[PDB]
Amino acid sequence: ADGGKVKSDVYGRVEVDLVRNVVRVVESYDIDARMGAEAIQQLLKELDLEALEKELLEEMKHPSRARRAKARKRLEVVRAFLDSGNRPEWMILEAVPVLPPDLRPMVQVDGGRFATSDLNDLYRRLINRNNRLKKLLAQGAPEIIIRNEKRMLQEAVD
Amino acid sequence: IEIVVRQMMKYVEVTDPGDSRLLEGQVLEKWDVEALNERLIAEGKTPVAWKP
Amino acid sequence: KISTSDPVRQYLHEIGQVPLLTLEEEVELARKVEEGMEAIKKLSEITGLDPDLIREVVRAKILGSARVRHIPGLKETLDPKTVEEIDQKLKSLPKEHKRYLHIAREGEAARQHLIEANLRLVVSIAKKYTGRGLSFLDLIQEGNQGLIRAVEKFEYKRRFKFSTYATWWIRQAINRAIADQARTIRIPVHMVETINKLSRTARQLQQELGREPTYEEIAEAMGPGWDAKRVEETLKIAQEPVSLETPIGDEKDSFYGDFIPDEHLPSPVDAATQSLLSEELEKALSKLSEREAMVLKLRKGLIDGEEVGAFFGVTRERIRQIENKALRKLKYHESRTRKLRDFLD
Amino acid sequence: KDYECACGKYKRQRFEGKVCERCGVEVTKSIVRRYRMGHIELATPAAHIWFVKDVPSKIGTLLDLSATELEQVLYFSKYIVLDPKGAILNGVPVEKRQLLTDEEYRELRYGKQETYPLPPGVDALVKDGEEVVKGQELAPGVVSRLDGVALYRFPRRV
Amino acid sequence: GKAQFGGQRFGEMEVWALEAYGAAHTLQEMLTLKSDDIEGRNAAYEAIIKGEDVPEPSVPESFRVLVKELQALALDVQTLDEKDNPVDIFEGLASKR
Ligand SMILES: [Zn+2]
Repeated sequence: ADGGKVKSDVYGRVEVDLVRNVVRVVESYDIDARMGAEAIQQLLKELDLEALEKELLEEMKHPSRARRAKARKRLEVVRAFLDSGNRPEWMILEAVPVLPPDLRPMVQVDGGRFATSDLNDLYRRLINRNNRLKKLLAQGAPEIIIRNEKRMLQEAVD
Repeated sequence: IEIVVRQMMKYVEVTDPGDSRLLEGQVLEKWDVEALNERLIAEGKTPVAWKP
Repeated sequence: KISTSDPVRQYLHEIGQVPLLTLEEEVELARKVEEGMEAIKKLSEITGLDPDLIREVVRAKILGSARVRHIPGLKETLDPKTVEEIDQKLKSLPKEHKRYLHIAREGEAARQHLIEANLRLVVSIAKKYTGRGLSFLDLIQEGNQGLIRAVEKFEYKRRFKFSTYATWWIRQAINRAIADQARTIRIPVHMVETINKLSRTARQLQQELGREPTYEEIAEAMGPGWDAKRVEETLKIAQEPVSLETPIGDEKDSFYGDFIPDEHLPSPVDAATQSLLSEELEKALSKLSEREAMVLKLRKGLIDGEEVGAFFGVTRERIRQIENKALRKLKYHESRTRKLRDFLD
Repeated sequence: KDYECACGKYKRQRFEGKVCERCGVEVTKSIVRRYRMGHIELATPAAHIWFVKDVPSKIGTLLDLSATELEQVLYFSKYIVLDPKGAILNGVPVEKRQLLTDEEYRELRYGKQETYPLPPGVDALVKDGEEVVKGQELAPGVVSRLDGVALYRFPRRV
Repeated sequence: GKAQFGGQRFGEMEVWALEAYGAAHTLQEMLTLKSDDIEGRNAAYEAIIKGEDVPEPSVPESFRVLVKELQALALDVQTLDEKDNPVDIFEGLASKR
């Protein structure tokens, strides 16, 4: 692969000059570095509950009265999903529900006067961002911006 | 006033576990039931020591 | 902790670390951007692959793996197989042609180091277009949507500077977003450039008369086809939806919305009328010769109300025939048994 | 509107539980329009704030991260969370579930050092390196004598 | 508004009084028919006129609004039965297409 993503013995990137057969190769392999809920999603989809539980059962009943108080407070929550609950992937969002229309009406008032729950405005916000997202990624992709937008988005989502 | 007060004492802390971990504090009778099905119906008594 | 600064900072962090030479390096990257498309355009030839393909696949080989191709736009193309496969053919191209693969790649890479060196070039510009109705960020975001759109188009051969060239497109992109996202009820660009005039003319008239212009002063002032009904009509629209939820009366708890009634839903007395109407018309439906009744019945009744293509087979004169007669017989057998008289409506 | 269609392709109870082709509209009066919901397929995910800003940060507990200060760092920003594999070292090896910063992350992936010593005048430095550049390895801190002690403070090649 | 008189607000304390009383139904009356049940009052009005015991209360919108309101937040609120099996409040109108 040239002037970019290239998997060698244990070196990362690879630049290329055709003047002299000079093929520089910086050395940092695929260092999975991410952020945003993208990072946390993976992590949430890989936590083997049963493990973590038996991890703290042993982490609880043995160490001193210190790090075992943290493990208890950290187990009840795990036991929560673990019991008849529903696994912890769900805490993330890749599909934001949308409140019905008539609950957040769009009314007509005194002449041009129109009424509408603020909610509609927060949604639009969210939509336009999420939409600028993809459309941004598509058209090439300078990093700073992709996050800036993902950041802004992250705000809108809440 | 008793009716109400009794509600003020309808919770007890845990010490000796079996199903769920110790320091929890739950309804008083939600233990007169369990402790009731861990010593008589299904033996192998799991004495759940609680705290008013 | 509060956004804005981070980005304004994150920019300056790679900006303050990666500024670009006023000419040279910009002219350098440029040549490497144009020689990029040009290159790809030849790849497509020598490969019968659509430019859209090369452009993407080359981008991933640089920007991001199979990760960024999955979540963004679904698995239409094989995140694994399809991409490497294409690259396989590119690398398999003889020296004479592979030449361009490296150029393409070296091309898109340059684009990368040309879009960032100006992210602040945008910010500055955005600094102006502000309070119109978009967060400072968005205003900057939509400005970058313009920065790139300005790279795809710059011709370095035409000696005039880049920075400038970017200005134009950037403002272009910011405005659109402004005209298009600014309000809750979409209004056209047309009836936008027009509202501003009116907002403006409203002031020129505030200037001399003193009396807040009647829809006449404003109309005369504006222009040609401007009546009095027009301006009055232009404004109700130039208004802003009032929050369905806002303090009403002796404002405390009583929330606005609860003062607005309903209409779709029939209130009990009406829900009871459809009851009586239905059954009574339906009882007075049977005392008829279905041969024509059930045609007008369902007509207004079932589908929609056209006398011509009205009946199945028989011609028209037999429509009105039993129609006008059945209808009437139907009108007088009810005059007797007065059921509908006191209009259920 | 009531049983009526979007464009009036249908208009009665008879055609109750059935749909239209041209516009598409099952139907029973407006009432449904308030009970129905819809979504917004997001580009990159974002988590339910409720779960992130509640004392027991459910995603900060179940995940042993700064229960409220680590997320705040990765979430609404660009401060990486080393996902799986992370070959190369930063003094130590891979940091399984630890974090890094823009300065280090960028000092890692895109290799290590990228300096930009650009010379003064036109006939100066153009004779201190040109000869010791193209394929000529240059040690750290090598001196570039002509104008201003140009000092390349990082390894390998030029 | 202009003609019809506005309803009376059934205060919490008013709720307790009734709650305190064995006035079981009477309280559900106020929570649905006389206010929050669209299907109800409707069914209710007519029921009378003809001459029958009112139609057992549907559900209050106040609740239905909570589910969708709550649902706007990635939190799912689904009611249940004897066995932990679904039960549909928004009567079928939420079964996609
Ligand atoms: Zn239609």
